[PDB]
Amino acid sequence: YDRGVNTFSPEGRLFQVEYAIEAIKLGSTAIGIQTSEGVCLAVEKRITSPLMEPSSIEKIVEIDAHIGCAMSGLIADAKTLIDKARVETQNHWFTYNETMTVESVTQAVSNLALQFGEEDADPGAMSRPFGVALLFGGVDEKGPQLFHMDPSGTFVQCDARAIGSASEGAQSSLQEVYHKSMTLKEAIKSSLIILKQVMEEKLNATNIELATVQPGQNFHMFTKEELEEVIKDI
Amino acid sequence: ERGYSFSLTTFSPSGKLVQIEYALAAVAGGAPSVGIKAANGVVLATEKKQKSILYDERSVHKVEPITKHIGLVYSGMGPDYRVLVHRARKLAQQYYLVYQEPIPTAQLVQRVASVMQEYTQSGGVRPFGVSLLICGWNEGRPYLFQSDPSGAYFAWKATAMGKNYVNGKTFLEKRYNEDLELEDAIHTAILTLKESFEGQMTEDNIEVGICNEAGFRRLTPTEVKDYLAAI
Amino acid sequence: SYDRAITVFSPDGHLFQVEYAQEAVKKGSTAVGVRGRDIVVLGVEKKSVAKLQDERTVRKICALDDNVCMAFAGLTADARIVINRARVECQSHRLTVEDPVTVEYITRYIASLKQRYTQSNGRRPFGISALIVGFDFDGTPRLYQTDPSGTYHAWKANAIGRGAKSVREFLEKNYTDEAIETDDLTIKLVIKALLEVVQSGGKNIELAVMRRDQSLKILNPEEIEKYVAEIEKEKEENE
Amino acid sequence: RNQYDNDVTVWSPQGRIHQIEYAMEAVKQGSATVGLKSKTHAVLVALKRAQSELAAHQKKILHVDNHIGISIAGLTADARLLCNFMRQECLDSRFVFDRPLPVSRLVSLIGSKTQIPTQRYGRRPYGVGLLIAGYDDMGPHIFQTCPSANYFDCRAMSIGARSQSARTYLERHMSEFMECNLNELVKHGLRALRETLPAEQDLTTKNVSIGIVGKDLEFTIYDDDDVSPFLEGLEERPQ
Amino acid sequence: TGYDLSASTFSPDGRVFQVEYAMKAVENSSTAIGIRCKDGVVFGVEKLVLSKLYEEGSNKRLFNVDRHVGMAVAGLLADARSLADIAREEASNFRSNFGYNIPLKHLADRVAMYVHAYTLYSAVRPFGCSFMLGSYSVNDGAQLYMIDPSGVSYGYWGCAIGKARQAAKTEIEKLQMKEMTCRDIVKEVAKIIYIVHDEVKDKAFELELSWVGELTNGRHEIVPKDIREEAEKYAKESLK
Amino acid sequence: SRRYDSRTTIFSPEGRLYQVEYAMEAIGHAGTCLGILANDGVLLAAERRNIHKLLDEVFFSEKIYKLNEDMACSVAGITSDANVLTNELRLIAQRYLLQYQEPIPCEQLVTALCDIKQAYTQFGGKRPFGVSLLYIGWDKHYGFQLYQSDPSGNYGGWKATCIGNNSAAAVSMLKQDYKEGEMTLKSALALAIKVLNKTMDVSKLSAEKVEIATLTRENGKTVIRVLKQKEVEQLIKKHEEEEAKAEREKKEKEQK
Amino acid sequence: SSAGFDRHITIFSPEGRLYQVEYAFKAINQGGLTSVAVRGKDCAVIVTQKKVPDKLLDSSTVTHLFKITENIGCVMTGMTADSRSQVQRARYEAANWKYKYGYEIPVDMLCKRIADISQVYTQNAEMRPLGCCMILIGIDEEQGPQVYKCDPAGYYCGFKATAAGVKQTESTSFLEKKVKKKFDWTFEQTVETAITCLSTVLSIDFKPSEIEVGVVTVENPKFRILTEAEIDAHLVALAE
Amino acid sequence: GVILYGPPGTGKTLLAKAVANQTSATFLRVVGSELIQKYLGDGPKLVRELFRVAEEHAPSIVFIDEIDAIGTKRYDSNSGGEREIQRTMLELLNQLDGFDSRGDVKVIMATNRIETLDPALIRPGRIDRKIEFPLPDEKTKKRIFQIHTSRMTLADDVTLDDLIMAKDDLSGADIKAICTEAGLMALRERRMKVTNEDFKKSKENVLYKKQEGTPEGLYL
Ligand SMILES: Nc1ncnc2c1ncn2[C@@H]1O[C@H](COP(=O)(O)OP(=O)(O)O)[C@@H](O)[C@H]1O
Repeated sequence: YDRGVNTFSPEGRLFQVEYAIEAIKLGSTAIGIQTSEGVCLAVEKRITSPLMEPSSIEKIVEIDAHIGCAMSGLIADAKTLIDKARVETQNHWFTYNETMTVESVTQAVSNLALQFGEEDADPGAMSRPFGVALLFGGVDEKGPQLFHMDPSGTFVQCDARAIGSASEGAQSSLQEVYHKSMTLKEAIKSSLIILKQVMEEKLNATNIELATVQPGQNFHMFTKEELEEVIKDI
Repeated sequence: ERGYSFSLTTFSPSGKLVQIEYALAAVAGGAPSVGIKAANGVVLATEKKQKSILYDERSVHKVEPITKHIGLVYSGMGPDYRVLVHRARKLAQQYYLVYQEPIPTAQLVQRVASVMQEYTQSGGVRPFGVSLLICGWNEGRPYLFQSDPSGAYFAWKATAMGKNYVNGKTFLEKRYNEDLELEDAIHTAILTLKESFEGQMTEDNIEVGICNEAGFRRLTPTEVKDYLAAI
Repeated sequence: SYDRAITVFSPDGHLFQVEYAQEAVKKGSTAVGVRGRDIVVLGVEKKSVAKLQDERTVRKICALDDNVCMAFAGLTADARIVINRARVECQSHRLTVEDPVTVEYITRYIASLKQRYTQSNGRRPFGISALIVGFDFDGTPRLYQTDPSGTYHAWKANAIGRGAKSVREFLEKNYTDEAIETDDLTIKLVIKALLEVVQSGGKNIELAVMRRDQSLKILNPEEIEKYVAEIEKEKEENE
Repeated sequence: RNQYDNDVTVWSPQGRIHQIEYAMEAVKQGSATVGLKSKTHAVLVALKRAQSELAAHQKKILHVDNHIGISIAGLTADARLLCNFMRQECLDSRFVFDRPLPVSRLVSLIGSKTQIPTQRYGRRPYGVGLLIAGYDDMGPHIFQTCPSANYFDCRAMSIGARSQSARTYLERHMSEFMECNLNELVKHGLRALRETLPAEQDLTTKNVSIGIVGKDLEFTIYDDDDVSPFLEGLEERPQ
Repeated sequence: TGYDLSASTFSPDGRVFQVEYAMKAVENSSTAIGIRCKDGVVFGVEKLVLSKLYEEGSNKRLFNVDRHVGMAVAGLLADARSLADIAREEASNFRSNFGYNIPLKHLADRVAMYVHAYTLYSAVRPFGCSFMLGSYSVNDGAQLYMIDPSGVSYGYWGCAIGKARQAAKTEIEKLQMKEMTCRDIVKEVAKIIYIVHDEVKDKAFELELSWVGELTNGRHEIVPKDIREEAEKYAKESLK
Repeated sequence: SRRYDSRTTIFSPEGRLYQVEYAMEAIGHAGTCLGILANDGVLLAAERRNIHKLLDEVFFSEKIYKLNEDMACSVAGITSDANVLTNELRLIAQRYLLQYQEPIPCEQLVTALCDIKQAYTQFGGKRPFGVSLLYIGWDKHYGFQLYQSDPSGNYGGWKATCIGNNSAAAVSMLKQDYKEGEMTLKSALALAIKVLNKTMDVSKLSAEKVEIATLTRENGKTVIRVLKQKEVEQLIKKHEEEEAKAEREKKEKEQK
Repeated sequence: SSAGFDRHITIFSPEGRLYQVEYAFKAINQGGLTSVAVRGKDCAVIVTQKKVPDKLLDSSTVTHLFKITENIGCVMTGMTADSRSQVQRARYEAANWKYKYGYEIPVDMLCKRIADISQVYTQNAEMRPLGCCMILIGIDEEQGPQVYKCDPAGYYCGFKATAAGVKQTESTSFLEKKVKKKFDWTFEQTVETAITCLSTVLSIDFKPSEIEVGVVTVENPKFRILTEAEIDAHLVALAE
Repeated sequence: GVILYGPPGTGKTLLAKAVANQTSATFLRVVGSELIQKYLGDGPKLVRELFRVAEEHAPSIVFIDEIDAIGTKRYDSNSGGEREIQRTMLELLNQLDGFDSRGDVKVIMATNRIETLDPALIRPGRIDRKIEFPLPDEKTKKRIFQIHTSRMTLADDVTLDDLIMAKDDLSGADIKAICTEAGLMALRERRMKVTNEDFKKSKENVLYKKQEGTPEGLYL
């Protein structure tokens, strides 16, 4: 009835990491699109009440000045991963006088993604896997790269991935409208077109937040009142 | 090693510790004992019944001293008795090292009670299964205390423990009273041990340790031999 | 040491022990809180006076610093520990960078502490859901709500405890601009929101305000009875 | 009601540990890799797989040292942990003795490493399986590791899902492996690997990777750019 | 039911079922035979392949603890390697902190206590290995010991460990090992291995032998490959 | 291993703690104690659970434990498990006196011991401390204080309390028969005797099953006194006459 | 009459008994051997039969007559591995006492240390209670010969003549009638009684190659193991 | 199927007795406490015979009061009668809708709890009308007090509005418990009809009967 945190299934996969995979679609959706001139991100805030201030809920958290992130799942669990990724980027800059590649910081944040233990030592080591999937986007040295991380620690490169509750619907709607030769405004318009029918509420300039990382502009722009330029076109 | 570190003595839904009552039932199926504090010293008596004549009676002992004026007897399990005897001896030696005075019996009783309590509460270990009876003549007045496996302690003028102890308690309440002397306390302790003993009662069967103002003395077989006659 | 997993993922996906600990919050006393443009007003309910018990040792509103106030729900035993840890962290921040503690920073600290208590092994999750109200040293005041999961959110009007849904539905359409235009109207709105529970008036409400840039002042029940009296007098005309 | 198969400490009445067999079921769910050798070369060819239509293919071959190159099938975090152990051991060997590490004592080290978690309490077996190619002083070697920590000194073998066709091909084309050059050996490796695939699609130069070590050749990994010289000159699938 | 889960749980009959299940896992392996003589100790292990899964010398079951100590294992593998490194560590520690070579009785006793230290607690599981320990010295003669996973070590003039053990000890009992030398007892060991092995069910058998003795002047080494090892031809001559 | 664990940390399916309540039920019987204050002087009244005739009584101590120059504590529940708590709070008080060189206030000592009691229910996997005790004391800031405590670490100030046996009727009679700020230390003793006559089922209780300890204040001394059996007898008698006095109102009125 | 985990871990039953030591006693008589110790006026003797069911097994390493110290001897019953672990622990504690306190450790203090070690095994609930027995013999100045028997439950006691193993009840029933008439208990009388106890309990009339006799005495305190010649002499002197 | 759930004492079965007077066909009441048997086999036989009698008679209605006592969960599967209850409910699950569903038989089920129920019962096809029973705070409590005090006297000094004014946590079983006991003081003292203090001490004692010893000094 009750088994340990490290237990293999009779069919052989696992018995706790697949439950963390099952907790992914209880969160909000997040779409990241990589294009040859920049990496665009978008997310759903999923407001509940008008009394809640909408600017408090953040999903797009920057790690380095050239690297973004996007969440799906339990935000409090992913805060530790984002803080650790910030620590690794600053340590690698301090010890090597150059910026991290986004693959290296994804590897550094995925090394400790599967480290739960009961027999293990330390001052309270993780007892359960983190229940988040993270999207990273950046322009390190080969240009625009987008990466996806899942609770099993597997990281892969994706051209245009969507995670969350309606991940399969947004993926199947992302299959047809995509090509390698497109631009950033077309990418933002297509991602907003996909996010139109996914959400159960009505879209405005306060229910979503988007962020674009380019080789030219250092951080990511498009806060409020800049979203209204592309919302009224949709 | 393993290192359990989880406490397996938990509260019942009725609001009690079941393991403490089970240990007390283990005590109640033990060897009988009696302890009488009467106006000059304390007398402790018990029963050593061997299963065969091939045993050596003088090898093991049950009235085990602790200091020059503190004695101890028990009712319960034998293996769980030498451990707390050794712990009480070491603790009394630590007290004598610190304060340079023979240890008063009351403080010994509280510290062995605290040892029993932390064995009940701590992780991975079972509670003790032995009720103690600690005697001693400190600062003039004799003292007789009893500590149960719950880790508490009481104070008795005259008490009994082990198998068939409620009728021994009624015997001590009826036959004895507030003021006796030492010798007739030995007599009535021998009688209340004889109320549940076998057909014979020699020095090889019963073992009596007395205390007084001249120090704790475990009785020789000769003294118990002439005491057991016509008594 | 008791290294053993307590918080374990359920087969159907959601975490179990955190949503076990939400019911402790939901079985506690109610506490509401609003902010305005000059004053903030937070008020607990169900004081449960017993006529022979001291009222100063049963308090639910505390001062983490001169500009931060907090009202919890649920069981108070974990709440006192979280209060003391927050005070230690606030004073340690003041021994660092000399500015006083921002209200958002202490909510982030409390949420991170609660998360690290839920994540690690051999530790029961906390059973409180705090309400952190205060005005920082740059202007606009704000209030936040935490959770045993550790998800803080900034609000403008919130309520916790046994009956939080009714007060939230009452505040769904009451927070107008003229209700927060003055100071006495905010306290009247707090009293009208707490009147949806308790339903005695002037004896189960322990509302406290922060005036402006000033330390907290727990309201004497005489002026609380005056506020309840004028709130009752303003609700007489219906035709 | 099942019993005996929830931890590595408990044996079975039949006398086996079912968790180790479950780790074998885990390691046979990865993609098929083939490793083989000649008298002067050691080549492992691995088949990448696609998790989605537009997502990139996960790489399999990754270099450990100047002469040891490992493949992978199974998990990924434990793969990175074991690969970090190989890297650290090779660095310590080149730092202390200033010589290349032989592959046999390296896999003995990894067997002694992986046998520790399958004897204690609460430690899972490592759910990975490695194909290790290396050119030490006496011949090239291709080795295979199992989650039971039974390493086998194989000569030409395949691992992963649907590897029995590759094993039968390597059995029926075994003897002419040492007398041939590298170019024919690589084509033999791809002919062994293509039997894993169903007879509809082929090796489309974006789901395959080839790693070669040799006597004077550095351990090189080719994926999607230098693969195309090896795909040309291949016969079509007999169907 | 429930007494067979942990090692620190006694059965109603007084048994410990975990070491019994360890012995059940032990007897599923292949046969390993060791014969003591007047001048040395010969080992013999019937290695099993499946199709290849091996080269010549792969999945070796003849280990080497020290210069004079030989070790032949039979049971669940990768615990044999752990016990081999354990016995190597005891031999190296004895050489470092006592000067001379480790006697076989002391080493077998030490490894037997290390095996017995695992069938006491509930955290660890008992081993699934039952090896042999043979050596030859001038001042101590030739010795052979056998250790079971329960942790019992006995001396033996000849023993067999594995699946076909009860069908192999009788063939050891046929010969008189107190008088023969090494050069005929190697072919007797090969004949015993060829008799005790069934070819209908496996058909993928291969011998490996060993040597301690005065022929290998007090050192452990494998019989010289293509030179000798024609005892397989002799056993094929003794097919009936 | 793991199946042998008793699981003394997890909540229950209704969401309320499931092990502390059994300790509170254990406190709910086996003992009776109360405390009263409304002016100078604060009293503690306790009931002897064991009144066997072979007890020496020369131990000069009871459930009433002295711990400081200006405090007292009375325990309830498991007697074995209260020595640890009393020694711990005595150590806390002496550590405060070593540090700040002033006697410890009541609030800090009660909160420190309540944090220590809460630490076992928060984590550690051990059984909770099955003791609920009651403090009386004097302070510079607030004068005479009475404090209750629970095994869960909850605490609170009080003026008339309840810690022992069946006493909801005692709580009701403490509500009904209490005065505010007029309790000199001669009517509070009579109130305690009147309450303890009704909580215990033994009618016409003697000075063997009742213990009264008062904390008063001299000119800078804070005298903690345990009342001897010579005065407790006539203190009981002064209430024993009051029942016969109160029954005379229904005797001289029914005459027509 | 259990309480869920009454069978498995060392805890108290509702009847007051703790069951793990009672299930561990069956490990003493599971082994199938019987050992008798007899103390006389100036000697103490140990008799134990040994079983050698196979001719290839070495007959010089079967013996349970272990030597603790040069004047302190012991014998075992039960599981052999726990017996050897207790042997090594007793040797270590005797050497530690001889290093610490300057003089030779008495037999009763060694038995007390062994019993105190075994008590922690039944105190905690994480170790197997180590089901093997203990019989120690020695000589102590101004006390004569001493014989002691420890227990897996940690109960040690002195004895005059006692046996452990499988046939304890019948051997003690015969031995009580033998000791009840206190006759001249010399050396030949003690070895004759110790041999005839097993001879009358088992009724086998054993050959001298299957009986091990250990001796300690006041004429020389050194522990001696009797070889087959003196066993031959005593057995032909026993037969009238 | 109609299922009625709520807090323990609200309207549960009561309402079920009130609907069994306006009905036209016959009404069969069974209790879940009766639906255990010490003999292994009479469990599912009694359930089968219950529905066979009800089907052949008329368009009857079967009311299984306290059905949550048996069909709560199946995850235990430990030997004894605690798994026999799982076996005696599986026949009820099969006979409700498992093959050729019976015409003109209407079932109605009363529970105390929701979450500890088998989800194969919870699915549609067997019960559809999930009915919630909340506790009325003051409005119908006037009418409950109007009904319960209708067939008795009432004086001018006793009025029931202030007794429930500050309290919003009662139930309809307790109100009848108040009104039956408030008439019991007047009969036992041989006093007048109703006094106001009759209602005052009835509220305090019924509170003692409803909330006596719950260990909540720590508010969760
Ligand atoms: N609204 C009401 N009107 C009249 N009586 C009521 C009302 N609500 C509850 N009661 C009384 O409460 C009792 C409990 O009803 P019910 O909840 O069906 O029983 P149970 O609590 O045993 O399941 C009934 O006897 C009924 O008389």
